[PDB]
Amino acid sequence: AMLYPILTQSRMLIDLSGTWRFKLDDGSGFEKKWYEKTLDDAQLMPVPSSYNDIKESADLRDHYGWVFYQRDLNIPAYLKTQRIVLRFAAVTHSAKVYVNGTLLCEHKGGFLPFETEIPENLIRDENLLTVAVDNRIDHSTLPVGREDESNVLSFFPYTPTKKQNKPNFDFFNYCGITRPVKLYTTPKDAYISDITLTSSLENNTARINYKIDTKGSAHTAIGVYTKQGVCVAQTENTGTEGSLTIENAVLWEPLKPYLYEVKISFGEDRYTLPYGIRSVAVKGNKFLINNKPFYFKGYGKHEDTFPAGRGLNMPMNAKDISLMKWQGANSFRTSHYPYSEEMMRLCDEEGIVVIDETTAVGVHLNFGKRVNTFDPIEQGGIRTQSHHKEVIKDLIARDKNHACVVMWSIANEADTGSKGAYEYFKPLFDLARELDPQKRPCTLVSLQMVNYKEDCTIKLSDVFCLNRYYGWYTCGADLQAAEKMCREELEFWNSLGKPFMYTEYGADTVMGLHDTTDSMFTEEYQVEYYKTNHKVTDTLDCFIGEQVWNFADFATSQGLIRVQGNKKGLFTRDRKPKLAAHYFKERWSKIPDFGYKK
Amino acid sequence: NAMLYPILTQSRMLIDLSGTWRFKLDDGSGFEKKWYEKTLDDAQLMPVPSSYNDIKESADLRDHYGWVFYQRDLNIPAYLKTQRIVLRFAAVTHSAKVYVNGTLLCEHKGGFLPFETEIPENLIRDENLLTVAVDNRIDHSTLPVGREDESNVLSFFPYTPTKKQNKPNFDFFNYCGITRPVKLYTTPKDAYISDITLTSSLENNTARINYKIDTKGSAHTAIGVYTKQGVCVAQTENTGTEGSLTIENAVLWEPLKPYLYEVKISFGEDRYTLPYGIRSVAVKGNKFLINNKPFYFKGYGKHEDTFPAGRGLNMPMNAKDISLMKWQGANSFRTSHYPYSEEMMRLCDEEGIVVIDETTAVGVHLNFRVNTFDPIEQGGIRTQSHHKEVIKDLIARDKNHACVVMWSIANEADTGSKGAYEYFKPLFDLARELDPQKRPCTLVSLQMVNYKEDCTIKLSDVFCLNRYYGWYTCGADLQAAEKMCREELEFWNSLGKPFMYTEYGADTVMGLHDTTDSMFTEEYQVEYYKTNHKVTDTLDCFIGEQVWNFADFATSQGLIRVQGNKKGLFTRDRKPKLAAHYFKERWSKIPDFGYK
Ligand SMILES: O=C(O)c1cn(C2CC2)c2cc(N3C=CN([C@@H]4O[C@H](C(=O)O)[C@@H](O)[C@H](O)[C@H]4O)CC3)c(F)cc2c1=O
Ligand SMILES: O=C(O)c1cn(C2CC2)c2cc(N3C=CN([C@@H]4O[C@H](C(=O)O)[C@@H](O)[C@H](O)[C@H]4O)CC3)c(F)cc2c1=O
Repeated sequence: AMLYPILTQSRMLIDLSGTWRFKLDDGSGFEKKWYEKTLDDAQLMPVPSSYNDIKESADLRDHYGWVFYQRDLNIPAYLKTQRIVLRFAAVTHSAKVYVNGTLLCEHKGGFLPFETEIPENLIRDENLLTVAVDNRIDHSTLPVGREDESNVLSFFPYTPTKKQNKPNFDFFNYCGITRPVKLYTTPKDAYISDITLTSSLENNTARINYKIDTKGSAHTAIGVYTKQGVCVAQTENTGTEGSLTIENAVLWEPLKPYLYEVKISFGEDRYTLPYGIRSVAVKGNKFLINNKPFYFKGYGKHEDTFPAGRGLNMPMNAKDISLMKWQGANSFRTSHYPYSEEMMRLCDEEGIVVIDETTAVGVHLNFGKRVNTFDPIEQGGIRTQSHHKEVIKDLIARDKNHACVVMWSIANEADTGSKGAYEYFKPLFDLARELDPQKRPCTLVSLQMVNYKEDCTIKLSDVFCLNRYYGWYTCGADLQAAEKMCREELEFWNSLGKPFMYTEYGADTVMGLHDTTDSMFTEEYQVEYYKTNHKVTDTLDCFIGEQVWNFADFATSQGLIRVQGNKKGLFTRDRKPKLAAHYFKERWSKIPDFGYKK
Repeated sequence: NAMLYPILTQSRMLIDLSGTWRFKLDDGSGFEKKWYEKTLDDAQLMPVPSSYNDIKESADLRDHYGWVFYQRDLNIPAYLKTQRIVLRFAAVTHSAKVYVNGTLLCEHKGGFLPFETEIPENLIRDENLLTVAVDNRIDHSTLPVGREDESNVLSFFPYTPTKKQNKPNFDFFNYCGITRPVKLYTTPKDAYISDITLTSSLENNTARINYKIDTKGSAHTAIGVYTKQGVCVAQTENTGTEGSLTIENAVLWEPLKPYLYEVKISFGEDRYTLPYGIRSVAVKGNKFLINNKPFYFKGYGKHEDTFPAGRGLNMPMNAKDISLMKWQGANSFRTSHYPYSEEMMRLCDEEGIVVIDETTAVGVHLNFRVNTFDPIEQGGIRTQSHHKEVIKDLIARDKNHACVVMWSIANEADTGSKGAYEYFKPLFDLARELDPQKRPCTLVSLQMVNYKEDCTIKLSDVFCLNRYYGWYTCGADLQAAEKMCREELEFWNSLGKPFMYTEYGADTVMGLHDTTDSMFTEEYQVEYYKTNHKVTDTLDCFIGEQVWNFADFATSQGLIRVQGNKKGLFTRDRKPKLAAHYFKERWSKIPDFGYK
């Protein structure tokens, strides 16, 4: 369980972000136990941030292995009366946390939070907090790294100077303490550890079913307040499970959010949770939000800004939401990893719909004998399923109460058209459906493949989410051919009668390149590419959404097809609109959020 | 007045209140209707810390005139009330009124320096609302100065504006809001440290730290000095308020080779740790001496300016900017044209970057017929009183920084006109009185036809010149620029005191090129700098070069501003122009010490 740390009448919240000490591992940092003493001959590194782009050093940017972060932690002794917790919102990719040279916890997985109590007996007058951070990726990590020194994106072979991470995905491997580190407290004896809300609409009355997980013995009380502060439901001494009702409930709607304040108390412990009331259901070829047929308009994003890389950037989060409202979007996907809680909470407050995605990109070993992706671990297949289950558990545990989250994406462009794929994914879908109290739709995001009718998403998903590049990776500069090949395939998907959508489609576009005559990489070609795709999708009644690749240009590994990163953004990396951004502002201004295809 | 940087200690809580706050533009009725007494209704959400102007896509927000209201909930543990509870605002631009529940706690004027207020415990209810009203208006009484007609500082045909707008008397965009973090911190109620003053004495081959510890209440004082590894190298218990400690084996703080001791102070239960670099600064003859060695400034005037936060604290960019300056071979910058965040100052102490620390005094000029320094009752500028408070507050905040080597009293005031000396004499006197280290003081000189009457000559320890030979004069005639540059700078050189460029540059749009001198091109920017250097490299009293600017930055709109000021060596997103590589090469051949 992972409630978002907040300041309450019972909970201290102390942010440890700022300038920390930082040192690259030279192969001896664990042997010489650097975590037992002040880091020596070190740099300084801002926290939170990815550390790859902060300096000017290729050796820093392309480091392979561990680094050590460290700061002093001199906390008031008064807090020893409370329970003291160190919360790491995200550390990419794996972490070992030491206080005063004692290992307190380890974590695997770069994009979900973890915490540990500091034992009171470990706290001195002055303390050292050391975080060791591993950036290595392989066939057992999510995201998947290649183990063969080849590039996912050479014409003549060469021996690399140093060993480097080789991503099996198309985005730069930004690592470090990506999101805030905070110290918080709760009472020692009795405290709230999790909160689970679900809702049901009976005419204009909402029934909110709650389960409040707690530690210790005390009495649980829950209260529901309007934005303006009026109590509208209250029940006392309810224990763990229970329900309550709101008369004339204001529903949470895309672009028209409404959040109630849910105040929980358990003994001395107090926690407030914002909560929007809304329903999600797939019915026929319809994606129903509040029982109305939704049409997705938006993007796959990345958490990517300069110079922090993947690091939390709160002004840019507000800027990006403001740009999506300017453009007329209503939704995005968290490609390809869970985003910060601060973004998710802002989406709840601003009314932006989210497809929440796990970290499972690169689950594909065929993107001295040939190997199948989903062969036995013994026979060389991918080793990600056990961690994949943990990521699903933790993602839903973190984000289950968000009104903005309407669909879970189990993986991006895994090898779903090969043998064994169904056997790998069926337990993960079953896991997602078992653990989400709201029972939201589940999808996997489908790689473009020649044997698309063989994609196991057909057996598993509530919505078929397709990544397709008709006019870019195929039919490049032949948009007539693109239109015919797009129609041939999408008519197949449309004939299945279930809702389907684009979760990626686009064309690399360098701002400032132009031509009136179709030419790839120009601003005009981006627009023509999209016009050609919309000629097809606009005629298909099961096509219920368009999310472009990408919201904005972002950093990737180096390669002959990556023009200083991925250039498929509608916006540049500094959020400036290309021609196609204005095209979509016009297009989305004429398409309603509901009832476009009714 | 005393403004210790808030830190987490054994006796002090530190609660950061940054995040998403509610935000509402005032419509003229915000105070009349007492908006601060309830939740803001029909409000937006705004990140804190940040400037608010560029977060949305609204021109009316960006160009808003007057007040806005920020607000958040503040539900804190009651056991905090056993401590002294303090609300610290690191910066609110330009003026603030702070309310807790219905109650006005404080009001502040000056948009770039911290202020704080105790929260009386009788006011803290179970649930609390914190409201901050922020005024963005500028006039002849604010620093920085706003114009009080419809004039733009940057028009061919006259027109009536749709709405009233601030008219800056300065070349940067009027970014406003809760610029820097808002934090809640605590100290012991009954005995606590209010200020710490440290100075260094290097005479007789013996390095000593002199301390003076300001307290409230009655208790015993102790001070210890610790190396970076944590070895105690001097300590004394039950000490007086003032005293000295000898540091054997002292390592000096040097430009690009920082060393910071940790100075831990105890007073009763209170504990405060202050990083401290030991170094000397002095002007002797025509030399700027750091640790008794002749320094040559290499660097920039900067701005706090990033997209989309505007003036807002951006700590990843701070670290990126220092990395770029070390990559380029710079050793210094000036806080143009306002105090920067404490986070930047502290990072500069850590990284060995030398800082010229400047007040908010830009626009002190009414004639870019009433003269600037006429009597206030005849229309003269009305800033002198606030100018003293800013100097007091700036020195109180930054006095212990080793990186700060020089105070800049104003940028481009009307210092060649009648009355300037009398306006500035008390301010120089004040800065010298208040700085325990007695660092050099200057004002940054506007380019001016009667430069021999610049009152900087009568006041300043270092003459700091803003000159644009080859841009605002002699544009595209660099041979004439060289001659005009040499004529004036030989005058300055003949005075025998240290002098330097604090600004020089040429607007340069990345991607515009020409092998033949053409303004706005990347090549012209290089040639502009080559021409100036042809002259400055021959003048033995010229002890420093700070370009205008480190990076492109936002300004008001006008016919000569190409989406802001384009004189950066880097772009707004920190990419090097041709001239940035030119300077990396040049500054790699110029030593920090002993160039001239
Ligand atoms: O996708 C990859 O990996 C490779 C791709 N291409 C493509 C043709 C670009 C390679 C080409 C190779 N030839 C290399 C040099 N030729 C000269 O070079 C100029 C240029 O290419 O700039 C042309 O303009 C000149 O006309 C021509 O004389 C071109 C072709 C090659 F050896 C390897 C690759 C790859 O490995
Ligand atoms: O349209 C024109 O003809 C002129 C226009 N302007 C104004 C800026 C519109 C002039 C301004 C002059 N001063 C104004 C600012 N001083 C420093 O210059 C930087 C910069 O301007 O780049 C600013 O950013 C720094 O903050 C500031 O310290 C330089 C001297 C001048 F001498 C001549 C002109 C013109 O001639």
